[PDB]
Amino acid sequence: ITILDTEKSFLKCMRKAFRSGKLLQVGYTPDGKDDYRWCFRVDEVNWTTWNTNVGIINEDPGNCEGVKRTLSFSL
Amino acid sequence: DSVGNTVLHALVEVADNTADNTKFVTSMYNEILILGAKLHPTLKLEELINKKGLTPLALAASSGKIGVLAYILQREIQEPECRHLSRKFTEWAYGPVHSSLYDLSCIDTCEKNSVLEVIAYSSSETPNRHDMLLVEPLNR
Amino acid sequence: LKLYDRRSIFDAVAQNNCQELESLLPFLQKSRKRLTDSEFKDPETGKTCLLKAMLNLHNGQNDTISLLLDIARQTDSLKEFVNASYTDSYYKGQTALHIAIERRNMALVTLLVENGADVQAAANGDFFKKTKGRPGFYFGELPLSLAACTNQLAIVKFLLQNSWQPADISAR
Repeated sequence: ITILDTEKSFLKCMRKAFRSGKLLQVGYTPDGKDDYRWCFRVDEVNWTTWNTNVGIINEDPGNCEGVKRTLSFSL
Repeated sequence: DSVGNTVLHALVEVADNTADNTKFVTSMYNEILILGAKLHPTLKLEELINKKGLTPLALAASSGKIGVLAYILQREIQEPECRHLSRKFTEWAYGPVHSSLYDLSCIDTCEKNSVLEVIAYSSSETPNRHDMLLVEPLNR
Repeated sequence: LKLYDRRSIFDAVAQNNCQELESLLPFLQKSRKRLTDSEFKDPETGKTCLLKAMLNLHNGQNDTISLLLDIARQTDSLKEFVNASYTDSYYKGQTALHIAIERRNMALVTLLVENGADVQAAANGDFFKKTKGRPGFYFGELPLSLAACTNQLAIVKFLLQNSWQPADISAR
């Protein structure tokens, strides 16, 4: 409730309230367009399973401000 | 109906947090969105509101529904032609390490009823307000 | 004489249309070029046509890779070709072998090491370091350390017992 009341009290904080905004392209919508939806990020691990993944956005790992999207995307 | 609820609203109203009910609510909640896009790809099913102005995401947060809330935030539809309905997008994987893009469209103080607002400002007659801050895109 | 630039070759590598890859050999015979040509490498991260084939993987078995290796032996720069690596600072030294061991592909390891891919190439890049603040995976920065930490028991024997160029169990 502290975090919400501080955001309502300042307009210049509301343009800074976009926590991990990044306006990222994600996938392809119908009528053949980019996604462009504000997205966060997280990290996990898994060792019990072999961690098979069906769909992966970025074929090449890491986040170094340069990416190339995977051809797993249909459109 | 007269209250303004649609099919995706009513599945939230008929949830009662038991682990058997969480199974077939989110399973039936899944099948309507896909079938919504096949009949009407121009339609956006979860934008709609009732007379209180709530979305089916925010209606699950306004009440105490935790399993329907944890599903909608962590929603990925893996099969193609209906992948844009997803919300949790995994970006890359290097063996164990698994990086994901959660989405912040309706949540995170952007709209009239964001679920970060509606959880905290709820009048404590709705249960499990404390529980609904445990899901992954909110708690981080 | 069909033309080739950096973009059209990488796309033929990516989308797995081998019909586009049938005149890439006489074109490099025309332009006096090898597959290890400076125009062929991607500029910001030094990704080769072999490295692009490793990431793009259809059903576990890409078949573009075996056709690149058939051209590289004709242009006889094969030992420099497979040993090409990323020169990006986030990616210093990751080779074709670090990818195949990673993706749990037994056969793709076997085809790489026979063509002169040196198994002692070290991934001295900032993803492969510790980086306790940054996102990263620390396995020990070496292919034998990669097969051992990722539970692959078949490959950790093969890298020590391959007849072409065996590995070092004591390297660091």
